[PDB]
Amino acid sequence: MIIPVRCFSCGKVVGDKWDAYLRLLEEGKQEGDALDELKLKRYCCRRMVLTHVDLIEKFLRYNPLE
Amino acid sequence: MNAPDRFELFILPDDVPKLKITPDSRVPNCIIIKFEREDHTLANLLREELALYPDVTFVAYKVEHPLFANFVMRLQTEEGTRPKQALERACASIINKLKTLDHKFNEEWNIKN
Amino acid sequence: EPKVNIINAQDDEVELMLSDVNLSLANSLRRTMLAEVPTLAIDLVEIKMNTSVLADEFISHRLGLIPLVSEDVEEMKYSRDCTCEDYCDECSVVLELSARHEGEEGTTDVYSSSLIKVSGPGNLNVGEPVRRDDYDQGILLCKLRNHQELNIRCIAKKGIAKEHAKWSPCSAIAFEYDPHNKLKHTDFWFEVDAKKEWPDSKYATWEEPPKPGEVFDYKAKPNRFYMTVETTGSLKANQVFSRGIKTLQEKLANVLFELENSR
Amino acid sequence: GVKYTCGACAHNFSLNKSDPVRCKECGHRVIYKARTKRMIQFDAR
Amino acid sequence: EDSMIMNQSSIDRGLFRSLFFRSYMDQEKRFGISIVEEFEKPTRATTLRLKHGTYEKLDEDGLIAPGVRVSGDDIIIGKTTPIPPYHTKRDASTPLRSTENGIVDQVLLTTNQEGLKFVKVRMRTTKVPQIGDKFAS
Amino acid sequence: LMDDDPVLFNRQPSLHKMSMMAHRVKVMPYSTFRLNLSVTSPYNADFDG
RNA sequence: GGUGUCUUGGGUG
Ligand SMILES: [Mg+2]
Ligand SMILES: [Zn+2]
Ligand SMILES: [Zn+2]
Ligand SMILES: [Zn+2]
Repeated sequence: MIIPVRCFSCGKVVGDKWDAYLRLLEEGKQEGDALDELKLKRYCCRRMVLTHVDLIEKFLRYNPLE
Repeated sequence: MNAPDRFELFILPDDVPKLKITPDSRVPNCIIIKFEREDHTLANLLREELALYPDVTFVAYKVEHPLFANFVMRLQTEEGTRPKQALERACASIINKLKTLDHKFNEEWNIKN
Repeated sequence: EPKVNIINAQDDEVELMLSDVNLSLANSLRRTMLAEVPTLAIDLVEIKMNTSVLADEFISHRLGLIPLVSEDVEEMKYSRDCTCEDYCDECSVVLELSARHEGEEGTTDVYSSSLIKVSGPGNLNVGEPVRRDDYDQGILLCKLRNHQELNIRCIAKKGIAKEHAKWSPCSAIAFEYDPHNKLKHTDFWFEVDAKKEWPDSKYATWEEPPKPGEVFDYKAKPNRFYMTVETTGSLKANQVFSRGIKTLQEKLANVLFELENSR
Repeated sequence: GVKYTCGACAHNFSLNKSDPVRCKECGHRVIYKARTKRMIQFDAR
Repeated sequence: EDSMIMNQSSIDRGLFRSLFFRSYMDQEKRFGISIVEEFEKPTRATTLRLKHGTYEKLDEDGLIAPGVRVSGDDIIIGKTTPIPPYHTKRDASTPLRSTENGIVDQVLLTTNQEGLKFVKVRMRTTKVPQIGDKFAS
Repeated sequence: LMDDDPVLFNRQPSLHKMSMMAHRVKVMPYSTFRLNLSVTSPYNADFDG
């Protein structure tokens, strides 16, 4: 839905890295290199960001009803 | 709907003692201690501290159920020593070791700064 | 007799080798730093207007998971030990979040930096959401479109990680000992050869590998422990280590107190 | 009396148990009640 | 034997956490010419056979408002059925399911094909994994 | 219901007399029953639903 | 103080 604040397994804060990750993917860096640069070293933290599906973009498309 | 509160792990009620000592009559000069609202963190520390004293002959602990936050500890000592006294001795020794550890860590951290 | 040798020391993490201590002591320290070091986290949320797509308790869970500065949290009282019928200015920190999207294009992101500390037991240095830099935007909390609004009054309280993971000052405490398996505490599974098929520990060069002529030693116990504490910014690494030590000291003092005053 | 909202044109209004179920601004057929005024607390857990 | 240990901290951080929505429906029937049911908060004097739940949560229209916590056996849609030939009404109120808790999300109100009043009440709740929940790979 | 009360415990289908056995009660949190694992063979039970 | 009946389809053990 929206990026989780913490890593499930260990609890590192990954919620402040989604925008940097998107900008890194924009400038051509492949996913492993982007995750390396954000200093996500444990594969739990890495799969937190690598497997996220951002559905809030899809939910926001339905007009506010008030 | 049947989940107990997450603070009953550590918050001791007023009608529940923190510590309760009963003697083991089967072997001489032995006692059974039930620690309420504690877990492996204190138990393993105390057990491996007590296991290194010459006057402690038996020491062990168990956590009978993971869903209940207590452990029970069996401690035996030699004839002259009392297991209670060995327990205060172990507590004081670990306190001193932690204080020394803190002092050295602070000195190292200051030099590293 | 205990000794500490810091190998790396920055604000969020400290990597240190611990020596001349029992393994039980080191593991008790790891457990205490993971579970029993008090911090501050939002424990009560009050919704005024939430017209976002996210649900009220979804946002409440996310807000509860936001790290807050907890440097002075030890000078604070547990909300179960205060005489106040309701959290008073001294056992809680009150935060505000107000967000709103004006205009008919674009999306307004709601970040943790938008949280504003209103009250709290001043001048204690608690409560502020942790920023990485001066220009940090914090954690993503929600997103807002046209006329969608968020008006929230959060309460923050003192707690430990036993009660809920949001009070954990630490993420992952790496911990190992005996990189060369001299003590033979493990027994390596292999297909052809156990030395080729298993990667070396990152602290292998800190200890001499066993010689082929060497025989097994049955007196050696574990004596050197390599551990890397990491934080979430709520506490500093040295603060986490020192307060874990102090918490262990006070637990032991509690045991000593009960023993003496049960006589 | 009690606050409602339109389903088509998002208009807010209030009906008094005797008008039909309808919106004023457009005349749309489905309406939603408004969020309560009380204050709701969550545990953030 | 196909049991499985799960991390409590990961549960606390949101692992396998899910939202639940239950929607109740109700409308007014027409038993004749001027004999119909009505959405209205039923007063004890004019009504009989009232449910054992509480009615103190209904607005003046016999409907609860979104944002209100509801427990089991609580009434969320008040309705009265007239007594055929004061104290001339029977109740047809819809309680919440005796097992479920939650918070009202979206109370819809419209009219059916025949112009009679129509109500849908969606409840919301969150289910956090605990002992006995079923998982598979 | 309290600790050590004898209660009859049963899984369907009840193919033989050892599918319905008397147990002593122990009160516990959560909404799931607890069984020692050696008695799962006479019941033909497992813990996957 | 009193919360109704029968079939169809989809699952769990
Ligand atoms: Mg089965
Ligand atoms: Zn992680
Ligand atoms: Zn107070
Ligand atoms: Zn309208």
